[PDB]
Amino acid sequence: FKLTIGMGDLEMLSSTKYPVVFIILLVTYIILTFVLLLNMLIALMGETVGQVSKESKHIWKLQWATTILDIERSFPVFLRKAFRSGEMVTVGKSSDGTPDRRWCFRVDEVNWSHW
Amino acid sequence: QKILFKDLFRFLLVYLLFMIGYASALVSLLNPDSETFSTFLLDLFKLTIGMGDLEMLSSTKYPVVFIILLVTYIILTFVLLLNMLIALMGETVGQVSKESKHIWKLQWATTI
Amino acid sequence: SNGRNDTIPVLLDIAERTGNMREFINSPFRDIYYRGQTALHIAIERRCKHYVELLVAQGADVHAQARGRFFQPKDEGGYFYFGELPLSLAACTNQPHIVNYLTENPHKKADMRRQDSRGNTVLHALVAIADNTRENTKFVTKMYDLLLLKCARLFPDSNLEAVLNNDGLSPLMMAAKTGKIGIFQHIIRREVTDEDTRHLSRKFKDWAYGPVYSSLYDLSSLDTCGEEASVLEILVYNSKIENRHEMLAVEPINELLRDKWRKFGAVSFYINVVSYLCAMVIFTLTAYYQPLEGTPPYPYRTTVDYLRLAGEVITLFTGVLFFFTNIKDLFMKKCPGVNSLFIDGSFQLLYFIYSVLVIVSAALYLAGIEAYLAVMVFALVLGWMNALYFTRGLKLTGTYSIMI
Amino acid sequence: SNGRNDTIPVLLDIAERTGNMREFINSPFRDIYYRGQTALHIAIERRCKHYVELLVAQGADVHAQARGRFFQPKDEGGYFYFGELPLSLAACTNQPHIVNYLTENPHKKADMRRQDSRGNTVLHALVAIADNTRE
Ligand SMILES: Cc1nc(C)c(-c2csc(Nc3ccc(C(=O)N4[C@@H]5CC[C@H]4CN(c4ncc(C(F)(F)F)cn4)C5)cn3)n2)s1
Repeated sequence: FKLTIGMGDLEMLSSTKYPVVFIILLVTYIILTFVLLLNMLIALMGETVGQVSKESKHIWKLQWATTILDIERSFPVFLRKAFRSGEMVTVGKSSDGTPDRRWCFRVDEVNWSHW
Repeated sequence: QKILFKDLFRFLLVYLLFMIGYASALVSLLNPDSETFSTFLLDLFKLTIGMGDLEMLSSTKYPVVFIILLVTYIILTFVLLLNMLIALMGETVGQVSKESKHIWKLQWATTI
Repeated sequence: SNGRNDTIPVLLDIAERTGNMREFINSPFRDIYYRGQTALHIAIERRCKHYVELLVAQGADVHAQARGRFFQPKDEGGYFYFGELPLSLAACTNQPHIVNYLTENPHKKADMRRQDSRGNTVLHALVAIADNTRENTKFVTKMYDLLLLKCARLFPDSNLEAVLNNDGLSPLMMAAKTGKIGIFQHIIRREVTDEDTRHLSRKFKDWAYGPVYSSLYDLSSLDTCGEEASVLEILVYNSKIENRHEMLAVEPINELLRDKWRKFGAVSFYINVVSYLCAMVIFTLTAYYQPLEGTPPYPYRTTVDYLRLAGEVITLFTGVLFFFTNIKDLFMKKCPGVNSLFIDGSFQLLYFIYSVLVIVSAALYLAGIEAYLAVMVFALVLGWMNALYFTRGLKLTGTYSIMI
Repeated sequence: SNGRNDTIPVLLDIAERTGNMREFINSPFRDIYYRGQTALHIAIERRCKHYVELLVAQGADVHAQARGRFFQPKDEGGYFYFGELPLSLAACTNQPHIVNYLTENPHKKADMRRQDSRGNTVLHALVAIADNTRE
């Protein structure tokens, strides 16, 4: 590990015979370490961003929606009832003539095409 | 200028968060006290650069856990640097590659 | 032969002279691979209206359930699941005339509200066979609307959609958690302009003033506040990975989520952030002020000791709260695997590790004198890397944490 | 009903018998949410040329300003801003025939240069309602 960092001792490199193979193998060691770092970097810069383009937006949407839903769930039933989205719009007469009284949700749009 | 102001605030915030957390934990566990806090704080950046001392690394017990934690600190600093690189590279291709001409045009027009 | 086998009427005549006409009409297959299927199912599948008409005339059972191993969902070792019912089979092979004859005949009418062994009604089966392809949805939605309107006209007292199968689902929720956007959007946005049965529509037009049209949707089942298994929770959690992102983009779903945000969702998340940061700085201050000389428990006599004890107990309270929340979360929903761990599962995994670290630190503090500092410091280490959880609020920081 | 309510001529005849016909034509809404809107605005918005003709003939105020909170730009808590004027309203809903009738009629012509409370003329309102969409 010490030689991996870069600070090392030359005396112990050739202290136990076979110096040429030691030097060659240690050089290939550093080359392979650099290649492994590049192996991270290639997928990090290009492919990970390729997933970031769309899948990261989708996972953001899921991550935000699940936090909203968990926050809603931790609240008690009556508190959620107080913080209930949508209006209380009645729709019309039922089969017996009673009003629907259904918790609808109004969204507004602008359309210049159909008249 | 996006590097120097726009994302430098976020990068600095994350870096200072990690640095203060790790340095506070390390100084809290170590024992000899305000001066020692500053000495170990500057020693943290000294080890961050790469030039450090082995004797003070194992100065106060628990050698394995501090070795692992310092390795993780260096790894996370490298990860923050590469996160800066990755955030600059690729994420804003669709933005920069099209908006560079537009912002040139806006700046040139407002200069005129 | 060319859609007509001339020997069938004479064979039935021979049977009725023999005295086993009813015994002969509905002869169910006995092998495990084709159990339940009768001649009526074969006639319906062959798309021969005349033969099914002539077969039901003498008393063919229009409720015989083809529940063999061949008629099972593809995920349960089968080839074709049509709903285990002759009417469901007729509606699941795009034969509106066969459905019209089966539902309206003088001989024997099969009510569309009947449920199979699985509990799936005709609408549930039609949702089950539905695909995301345009051509399949093209007639699946048409048949769904036809069946629902016919059931409403025949039985105005009840609604065919309101029935629950043996799994507690409805056609809308079944389509939501199965991953059928084609019929999910149609069910959500359907509107019945006919005045006789306009009540079974989920999108009305409130008012219009020039080019400003206000259409109001129905959330009677999309948001019920933990009372009727809201479709939103099922879609976010129980839906399949591939179609969830684009099936969460339906017209009244995105608006409902944003309204929940701006209502209680938007600042509840922020409060969480500030409380987490305050508790965390309290944790760090308690960490730094712990004396390094002495075996715990320490003697608490000074005001500094009182503050340290308060910090320790508030840390334990936060840790046990996080542990309880994570345990309830893991108990409510089954443990996910690939394609769902990166959504949140990794993050409450790290928070579970955090709670475990706090608990074991307290356990050592009770008796042990050594290694308390190490485990508590490592808990602090894992703590400030969990601050990346609160990055979804900002557009960029969420990804900044996700790639980390 | 189907674009025609037969009660309008009868109501106008009753009003002119009882002597408040002019008062009856231009009755502005009093609520904060719809202030200023008159029957002429409703007739124009309903796209009924026959009723706007039959309503302005007796002296409908063709310059009544619909300046309620509903007739405000979307940036100021509103749903539809058309210029707060019957001519601007007719021009802002793609009604060339009603604009032609309002600008050229024997009874009472609304000049196109008139400005609302905001000062926006007909062209300003038509710019305001415009979108970047092709249609
Ligand atoms: C990822 C996660 N998993 C879990 C289990 C999470 C979780 C569950 S609960 C929780 N933490 C809580 C709990 C409860 C409260 C709380 O008292 N509130 C909420 C809602 C009403 C009330 C006041 N507030 C608010 N009032 C008006 C507006 C207006 F202006 F818009 F009107 C906006 N906000 C916010 C705050 N925070 N976190 S999160």
